[PDB]
Amino acid sequence: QVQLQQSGPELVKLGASVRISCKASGYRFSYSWMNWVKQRPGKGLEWIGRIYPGDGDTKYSGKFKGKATLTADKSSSTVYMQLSSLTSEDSAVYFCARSAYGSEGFAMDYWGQGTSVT
Amino acid sequence: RETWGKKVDFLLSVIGYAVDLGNVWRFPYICYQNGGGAFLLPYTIMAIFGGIPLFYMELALGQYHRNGCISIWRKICPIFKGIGYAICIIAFYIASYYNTIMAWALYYLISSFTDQLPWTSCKNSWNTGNCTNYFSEDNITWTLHSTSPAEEFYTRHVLQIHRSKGLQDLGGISWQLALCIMLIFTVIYFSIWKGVKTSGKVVWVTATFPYIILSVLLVRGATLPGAWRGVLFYLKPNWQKLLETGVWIDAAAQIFFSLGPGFGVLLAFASYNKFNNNCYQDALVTSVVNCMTSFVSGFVIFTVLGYMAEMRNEDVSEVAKDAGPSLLFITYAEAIANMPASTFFAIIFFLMLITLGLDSTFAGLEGVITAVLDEFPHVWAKRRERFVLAVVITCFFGSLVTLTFGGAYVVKLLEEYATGPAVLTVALIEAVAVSWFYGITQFCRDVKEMLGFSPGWFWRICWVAISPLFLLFIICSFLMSPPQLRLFQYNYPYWSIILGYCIGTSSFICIPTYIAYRLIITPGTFKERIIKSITPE
Amino acid sequence: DIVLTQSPASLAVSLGQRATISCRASESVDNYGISFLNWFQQKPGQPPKLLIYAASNQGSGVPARFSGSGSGTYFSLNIHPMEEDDTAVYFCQQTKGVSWTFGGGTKVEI
Ligand SMILES: *[C@@H]1O[C@H](CO)[C@@H](O[C@@H]2O[C@H](CO)[C@@H](O)[C@H](O)[C@H]2NC(C)=O)[C@H](O)[C@H]1NC(C)=O
Ligand SMILES: CC(C)CCC[C@@H](C)[C@H]1CC[C@H]2[C@@H]3CC=C4C[C@@H](O)CC[C@]4(C)[C@H]3CC[C@]12C
Ligand SMILES: CCCCCCCCCCCC
Ligand SMILES: CCCCCCCCCCCC
Ligand SMILES: CCCCCCCCCCCC
Ligand SMILES: CCCCCCCCCC
Ligand SMILES: CCCCCCC
Ligand SMILES: CCCCCCC
Ligand SMILES: CCCCCCC
Ligand SMILES: CCCCCCC
Ligand SMILES: CCCCCCC
Ligand SMILES: CCCCC
Repeated sequence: QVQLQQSGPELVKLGASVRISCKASGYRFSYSWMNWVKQRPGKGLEWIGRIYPGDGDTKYSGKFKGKATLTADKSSSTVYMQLSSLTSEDSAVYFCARSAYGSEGFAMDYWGQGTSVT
Repeated sequence: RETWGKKVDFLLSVIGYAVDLGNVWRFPYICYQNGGGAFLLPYTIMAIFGGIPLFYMELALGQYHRNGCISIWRKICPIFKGIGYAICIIAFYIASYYNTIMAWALYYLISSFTDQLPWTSCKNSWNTGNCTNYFSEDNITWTLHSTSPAEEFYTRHVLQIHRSKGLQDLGGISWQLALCIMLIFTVIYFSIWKGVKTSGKVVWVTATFPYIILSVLLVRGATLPGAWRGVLFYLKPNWQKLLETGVWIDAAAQIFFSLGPGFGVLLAFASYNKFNNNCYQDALVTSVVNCMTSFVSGFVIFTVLGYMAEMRNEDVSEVAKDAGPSLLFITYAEAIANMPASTFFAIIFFLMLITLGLDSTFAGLEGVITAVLDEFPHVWAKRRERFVLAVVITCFFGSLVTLTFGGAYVVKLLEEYATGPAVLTVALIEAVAVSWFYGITQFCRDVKEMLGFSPGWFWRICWVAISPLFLLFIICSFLMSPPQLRLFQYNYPYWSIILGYCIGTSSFICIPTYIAYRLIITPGTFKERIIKSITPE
Repeated sequence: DIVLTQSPASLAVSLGQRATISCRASESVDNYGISFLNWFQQKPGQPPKLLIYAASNQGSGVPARFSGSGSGTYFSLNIHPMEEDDTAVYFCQQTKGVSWTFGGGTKVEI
């Protein structure tokens, strides 16, 4: 069900690195994708990348492959997002969505609480 | 007329036509469907009794007459001349049904180029909910609607049946399959335009490749753990249900379609050279090598199926019970996905399929393109290239009916209706014209001194009673028992069954309507009419 | 990367009248007869909420007032006259491979 719990807020410094966790439970997470979005205060939504837990298939885009890395953990049923070279421009809140199946059009039905990384 | 030239090339072309992707598709599938082990024991004797006469007599008639396949009947029984148009229509239907499978195979070969083949895991274009078949440790929970990644790849990628609700509902366009069909037809035209020279030149280079691919696939499957349950299921006697409700009629139809007698192609190939002292040997060698190739194909199919069943820890029967054409394209797909030597085995297997299908459809189209030219001398004079272009045009136009439909429904309809009763009664009419109407005595008195041996005591008693008796029993049993259609949990309606029966009974009405035309153009009364019309020139 | 554009940017309609949301692009995202498009409901402070399945089917837990259709390049979001609480920004998401991009966003207010 809706159990995509995340961590609290982190601290951002010039040239730092943080880790955002996403505990997934209540469904077959080994066969469903895991999306990560970026939302700035007072701005729209921005896509970061997708990860497929179980096979390591990652498809990075949005000019974020140079500073973001997705890592899945089937044993702990968590999804990690590695951050690097943090700056006040990209310092914003990040969510943790879950894509739907193929016939459903891969719609982010279940969302997370949100990590206010500021 | 034209001469084959190299005897080795001729025999190699015959055996390359005998080996068929259609046979590789039908034989193991229907075998596993009807029970597996209870398919090979009552198989060899029926194969002999059904193909050996229909092959040897046809090859002998061709090498004796050497005037094509449509005009050859003018010197035997001009009343049955409609069998030429029957063979033409049947070959056209076979090509229309076969080009879609060829396009599927070539599209699979194209899509099997990436390092991450789309068979190990379902990608972002298929239902990941239904997609659950992954060999883990206590992670699978099969339900009443469990599918496979290969099943989804065959269903919602190349065929896209999810958009077609049945035969009564149309389907969407398939530009990829259209371009694949265009490329395949261009290759076929460029290979068949020149003539018998390129015919013999293209066959000998794509003849040993399917054999070596089959051998390497067999030696690879003989190593994977779990190849015992497959061969045990493939070699079970099962004498319980072969007496009355058996699969004997389907086995007969399958071996008939595999050896391909009466399809006009063998007659057209024998209609080139006299080929003295080698007809019987050629027929026997071709039939033996075709039976051995079919046996090896069934062996590797059941080996892969048993390996998959032992890896899944479940019976062999449940694996793809309803998937008719999808069986092969999911079983070998999962085999390549599970074997650590992927991205090469799938490529070589698809290339073997492409070569075999090319050889088969090329022989099938040649057996008509060299037979209609003898009936049309004004065309054969100059317009051979234009007639080849026109027959390719109409062939891919007929294939477009199944292409645009976006479903294997018409494919299965042509699979169990076109190459069944129509060609069956065509072979029956041919055998009747050869045995009853034409004198077997004068039919064999020449081949006796041509081959130096006596064909008596076997064919003198096989061509008259047992072969036509079996060939009529199969067709009357087929007409009595409706072969109910099933594909992808979709029962074909009574209107579809009626349409299949109608196309099956109309694919050979040309012979009786030509008989009626000849009877009405010939004046007089019945007795003198028949006695002066049945005159072998 | 395929970019999505939304229009208009703000819809200051009152209570009792319907509205339409447009999401255009060069695509033509139609693949296998499934229009790859998803509409979200993002409230200030709250995480987004899915509304439409494949731009043709309604989501789970969403009232029947939310609807929409379209095919190919043109996509519309025909929404029933909203209430005093249904005012929020809406985004259209293209899920066609291999990259996923979100829309601009409309200011649905009263
Ligand atoms: C597995 O596939 C089956 C289809 O065979 C799915 O079942 C269907 O569910 C949809 C939506 O609820 C219906 O429109 C169909 O009519 C159903 N078909 C049948 C045969 O029941 C099933 O939902 C799929 N399972 C998963 C987990 O994706
Ligand atoms: C180890 C095994 C599987 C490999 C051998 C495959 C066999 C069945 C196939 C592959 C090549 C085929 C041969 C190709 C060429 C010719 C020459 C021709 O004039 C007679 C048939 C003959 C002799 C074929 C007989 C069957 C053949 C030998
Ligand atoms: C599949 C095995 C086919 C074997 C064919 C043998 C034919 C023998 C004919 C003997 C005639 C005297
Ligand atoms: C990426 C495009 C690859 C195209 C490969 C075409 C291969 C055609 C083979 C034809 C065999 C008869
Ligand atoms: C998106 C995958 C497209 C695959 C197209 C295969 C056919 C390419 C043209 C081949 C011409 C011979
Ligand atoms: C040389 C051009 C031949 C054109 C043949 C067209 C046949 C159409 C059949 C429907
Ligand atoms: C609607 C068309 C039904 C028959 C298809 C094959 C000719
Ligand atoms: C999109 C339809 C293509 C038809 C091709 C006919 C040759
Ligand atoms: C020009 C003929 C090409 C045949 C290719 C067969 C694979
Ligand atoms: C170009 C559309 C052809 C439709 C054929 C339906 C059988
Ligand atoms: C409805 C398509 C034609 C059916 C003919 C049945 C004889
Ligand atoms: C693969 C195309 C070959 C044309 C001769």
